[PDB]
Amino acid sequence: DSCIQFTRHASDVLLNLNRLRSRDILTDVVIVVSREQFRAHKTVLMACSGLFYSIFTDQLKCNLSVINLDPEINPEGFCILLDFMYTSRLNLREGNIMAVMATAMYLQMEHVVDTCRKFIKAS
Amino acid sequence: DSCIQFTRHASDVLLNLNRLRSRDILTDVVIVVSREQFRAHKTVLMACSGLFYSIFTDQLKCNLSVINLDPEINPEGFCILLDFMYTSRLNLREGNIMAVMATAMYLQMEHVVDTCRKFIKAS
Amino acid sequence: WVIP
Amino acid sequence: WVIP
Ligand SMILES: CN(C)c1ncc(Cl)c(Nc2ccc3c(c2)CC(=O)N3)n1
Ligand SMILES: CN(C)c1ncc(Cl)c(Nc2ccc3c(c2)CC(=O)N3)n1
Ligand SMILES: [Cl-]
Ligand SMILES: [Cl-]
Repeated sequence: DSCIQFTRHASDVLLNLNRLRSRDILTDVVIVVSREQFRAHKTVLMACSGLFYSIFTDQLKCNLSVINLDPEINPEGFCILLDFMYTSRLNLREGNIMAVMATAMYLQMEHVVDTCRKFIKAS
Repeated sequence: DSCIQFTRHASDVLLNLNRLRSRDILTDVVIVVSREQFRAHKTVLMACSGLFYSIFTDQLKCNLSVINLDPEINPEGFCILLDFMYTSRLNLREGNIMAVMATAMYLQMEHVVDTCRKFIKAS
Repeated sequence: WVIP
Repeated sequence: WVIP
């Protein structure tokens, strides 16, 4: 086409979606990870994760307001990944990299799994 | 912080949100523009437009499944702007620039208004 | 704005 | 991935 493009548009959209999350505006699901609860937007979860994409395209699960993750999933690893979904920023540290990689493999977040594998290979 | 960043994350999120829109997945509102109807995600509309941000943060309007725009709003101008919201791409042409600028001013999409003003000033 |  |  003959379209023009605004370079910062996608980043600005994601920044506003994170502002909505932080104020708990139009969040439509709570993700339960052991004792911890995380409010989010189903569409953002689907856009970032192969697992949530499969869950919320399912004709029955699409209507659930509560999703319980596998008890092996670490709440901190999930929190770091949820922050990444809404910001593009990953808080990857020596003390959390194993939990982050395991959570990203379960959530099917291919690019996060790839950087975790590379950072582990380096050490 | 000590975060790493995935450059393409925001663009990939927006691309997936547009894929959900195209398949009518988890759309939660219909925007009525004269006779024309447009399905969308309230969160994406809010993230892109000062007008939708004001509408869906209102305690009563946040629950509406149908929003009717002012009858002066042109459906084609709206369609071009809705496509921009989900892609960062603006189909700006000599034949639509006046309708696009008027719709962007009404929707409070400051960056679109700015490029329309510049393209009009050039001609 | 750019030419994509 | 980059250092932001
Ligand atoms: C694959 N597809 C057509 C599609 N459409 C819409 C959405 Cl929201 C979506 N999201 C999704 C699916 C798989 C994966 C991801 C997002 C991230 C990932 O690593 N794998 N995937
Ligand atoms: C201003 N603010 C705190 C905020 N938080 C969340 C959202 Cl979704 C939001 N969106 C919004 C508001 C005003 C404008 C836009 C989006 C685009 C614009 O030109 N003006 N604005
Ligand atoms: Cl990823
Ligand atoms: Cl804009």
